[PDB]
Amino acid sequence: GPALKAGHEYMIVTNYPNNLHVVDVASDTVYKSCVMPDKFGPGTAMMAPDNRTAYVLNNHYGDIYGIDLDTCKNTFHANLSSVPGEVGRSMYSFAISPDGKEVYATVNPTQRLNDHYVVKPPRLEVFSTADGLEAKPVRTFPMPRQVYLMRAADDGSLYVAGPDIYKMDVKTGKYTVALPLRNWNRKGYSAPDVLYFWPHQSPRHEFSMLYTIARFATADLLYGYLSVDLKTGKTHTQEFADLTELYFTGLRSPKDPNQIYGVLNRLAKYDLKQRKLIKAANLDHTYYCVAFDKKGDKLYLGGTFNDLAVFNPDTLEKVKNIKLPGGDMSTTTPQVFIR
Amino acid sequence: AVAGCTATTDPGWEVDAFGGVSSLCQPMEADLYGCSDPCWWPAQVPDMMSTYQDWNAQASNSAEDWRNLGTVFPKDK
Amino acid sequence: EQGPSLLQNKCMGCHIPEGNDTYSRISHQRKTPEGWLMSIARMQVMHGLQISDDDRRTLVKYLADKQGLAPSETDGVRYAMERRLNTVEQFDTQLSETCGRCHSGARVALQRRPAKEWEHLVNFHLGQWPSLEYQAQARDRDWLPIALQQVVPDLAKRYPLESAAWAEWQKARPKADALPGQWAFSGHMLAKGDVRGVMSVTPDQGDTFKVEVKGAYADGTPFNGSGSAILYNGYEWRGNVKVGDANLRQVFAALDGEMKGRMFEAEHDERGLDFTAVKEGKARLLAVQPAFIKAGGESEITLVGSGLAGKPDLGAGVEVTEVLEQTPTLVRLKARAAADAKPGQREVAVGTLKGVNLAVYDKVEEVKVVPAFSIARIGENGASVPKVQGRFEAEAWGKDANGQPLRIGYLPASWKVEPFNERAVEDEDVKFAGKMQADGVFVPGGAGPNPERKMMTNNAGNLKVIATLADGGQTGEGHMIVTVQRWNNPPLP
Ligand code: HEC
Ligand code: HEC
Ligand SMILES: *NNc1ccc([N+](=O)[O-])cc1
Ligand code: NI
Repeated sequence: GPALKAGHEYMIVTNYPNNLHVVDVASDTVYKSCVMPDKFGPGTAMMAPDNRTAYVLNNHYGDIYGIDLDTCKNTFHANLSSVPGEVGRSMYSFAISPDGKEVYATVNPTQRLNDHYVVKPPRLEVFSTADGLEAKPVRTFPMPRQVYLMRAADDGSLYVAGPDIYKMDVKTGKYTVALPLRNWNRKGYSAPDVLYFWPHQSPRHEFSMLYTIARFATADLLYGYLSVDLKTGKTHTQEFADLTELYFTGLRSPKDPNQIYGVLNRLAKYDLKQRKLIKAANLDHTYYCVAFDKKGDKLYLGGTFNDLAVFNPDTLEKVKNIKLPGGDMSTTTPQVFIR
Repeated sequence: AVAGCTATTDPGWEVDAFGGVSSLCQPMEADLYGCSDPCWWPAQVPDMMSTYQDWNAQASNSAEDWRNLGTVFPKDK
Repeated sequence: EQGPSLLQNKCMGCHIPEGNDTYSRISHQRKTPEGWLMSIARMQVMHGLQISDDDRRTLVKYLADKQGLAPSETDGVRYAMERRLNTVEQFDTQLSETCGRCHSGARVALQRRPAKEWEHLVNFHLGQWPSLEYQAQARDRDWLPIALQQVVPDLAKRYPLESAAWAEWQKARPKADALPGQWAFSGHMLAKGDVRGVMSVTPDQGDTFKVEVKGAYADGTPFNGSGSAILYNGYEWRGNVKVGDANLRQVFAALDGEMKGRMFEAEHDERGLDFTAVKEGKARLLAVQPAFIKAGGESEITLVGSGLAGKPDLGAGVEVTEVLEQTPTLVRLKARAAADAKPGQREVAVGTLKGVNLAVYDKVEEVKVVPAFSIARIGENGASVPKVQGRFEAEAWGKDANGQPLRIGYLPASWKVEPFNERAVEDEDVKFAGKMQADGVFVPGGAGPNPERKMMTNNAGNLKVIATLADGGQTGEGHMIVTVQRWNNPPLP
């Protein structure tokens, strides 16, 4: 339909039936809608470096699609079950190269035979975006189990979230532990717990995730923040509050990095420095994923139902709601970019 | 924990980690497909990732069409 | 058809023939009747198996008899088949975390498989639900290696395909013709009361029967019905008796002229009664209803059992003031305990028949709510699932003449609901969660989001169930959580 406008800020979110919607951030209204091929699930999308093509993990975690936002055209498609006799699934594990020429995805395959299943070792499959609608693995490497979110750094390295966060060379497949989580043998503390399926393409250009950790049933529950600077590769972690309630996602304000907003049943604003809750807000319902616009002048709440909540980050009050056509956003991740 | 409930509290389905119902989806429907899409609670909530892929066909908007969600066991008759 | 030809015509192709009516996977596992129905049900849902309800019933029966569990192999985990979903399971941590965090650990314990079959099962889980290893109590460890290297060998050791029990059972297993006859029964429905009567079991085609329940509750409400039943593996009794306006399923273990189990509503498994029956031809004293008598009290007491003959003696201090009725399966009399009667249990007797105890008490010291913890669930209101009620009973305790604790029984009480915590007060759970009736039955609210509540949340609640005895006003406390529905509900939890 209408092509996106240069200089204009936009937000993509996927909706249940099987829609990809473009929201004009300035007017807080749906710019256009695209119907995606096949079936929805999880609907997780990320913008390619061209600020024009969105790559989506869909069709029940078994296929990746490239969609041109200016035309809604399906320009790319990689099925994750290229190996004979196996069904491959991706646990939100996919990333786009810095130049946008390759797509990576770790496939947890299962060989399905006549009377039994055999779970096979995971593998990273590389696809060339030039291959169109019949893209097949151009390179594959072995991967450890329990791998989920991945983000390609500027120098082409791939930060892989698994038992520990790894730094992987996409040419050789060799990887090292960039940030120990499970094997973070920190005294006085337990191992951290990380449940994160929202690959935020935030203004800060970082791969961030929230985690909980017990500090020694006596243990003191705390919330922490992890981050990998995608420009420099600099890793950082830090507890910012005693856990009083749960939060699914959390983002640092691009306006004031010392403030972190978490959300689930309440939207909470925290002071990183002081490790103190500065303000909390009650919601109309549970919200999964936060999203900040470029300036950090707005905060969108997505996920769950079919409506985005627009908040003023300073007052921490809902300004309005963007009702999306169709149904539930579910585990979708609202993505902001400048066309 | 009860024999008829889940012990996987992320935040859980029929009881949260804290042993109450406050950390759960409010309303539960807000966290229904987040539970169904990746089969987080397969024994209680039906998987759409693998087993019951068209479960929410008549209920894309769970906030308004939750009544259309059916039970999945192939009962006699 | 016959079991063997259906096995081939319907399972072959996917399951390899191994000779003489045996197939891959199928002939290397032993499960309960509902376990077999669940496996075939998964074949339909997951693998597209096309099979009628009738042929399915035929295969379940065949497989349940050929490859079932010995009675002793079901010991302690029968609550699952009996649909006792409020049961707090007690298994080791490895089994609970690895295998009992989704469904019950009992679903595992009700199966017997060699290590390779336990291994195939682990691969199936991670293969059918890839998210499994990223979930709580899974993402914190190397789930697959632990499951295959530690869990499989343990499961194979604890629940093996071959056992002495199964061996002897195949030889000592009785036929269905040992069940027909009259059966005196006693029971109790939580929040309703005692029940007693006679169940007439007459034969029918093969291992099926016609059933007739004649009886009543302690309050006088009738308990008369008709239905049928099938017997699996020589002891697994499954029946359906239409009692009044409700179809009640019977899940009993029939052994040595005695049936023990539970009878619940087909559609509501929280609404059921404990059930014990004794076959005619053996003198047994089943129960005393009520099982208590207050000192200085007048009370109509009825004795249930089989082959009851002689004179009733209710122990020292209890006076049988008049035998209102005395049949061989029911003796209802009027009794009077002296205000001087010493508190404690009394061995009851009808002639020379002993077996049940009668508690004489003076005052109630302690009150316990039963169940102490339970889950109620919202339902209906247009939804595809029914409401799951909270049903309670106040258990009275006192002390006997020897200063020892005395369990008196289930005494009449007044019931109310209070917020369990500060959070429940804030959200007004007591106002939305449902209604606690005077009889101890809690009816949860309707399903769906509630516009009237904060965050338009459901009619869920965290409640404290308070019982206050009518006899003295002594209170007791229980904990009830009213939660959301579940749409996947197989025969076994
Ligand atoms: C420990 C590793 C586990 C053992 C042993 C078993 N399970 Fe499970 N399981 C799950 C589902 C969703 C089902 C069936 C679908 C449904 O209930 O609607 C099952 C089923 C079984 C069965 C039945 C097998 C058959 O009929 O052939 C057995 C014997 C069994 N499971 C054993 C889900 C889960 C799950 C949550 C993600 C976990 C961690 C487990 N099961 C673990 C075990
Ligand atoms: C092909 C489409 C199938 C038909 C027809 C039947 N079964 Fe099956 N079965 C099939 C697969 C791919 C598997 C393995 C994965 C799984 O779902 O478990 C099975 C497995 C079984 C098992 C083992 C279950 C376990 O938990 O270990 C049993 C007991 C079984 N199948 C029984 C069975 C019967 C009795 C069938 C005839 C009606 C039948 N299967 C048909 C695939 C297929
Ligand atoms: N237990 N529900 C649940 C919903 C969604 C996510 N998630 O999107 O990561 C996790 C859990
Ligand atoms: Ni007390």
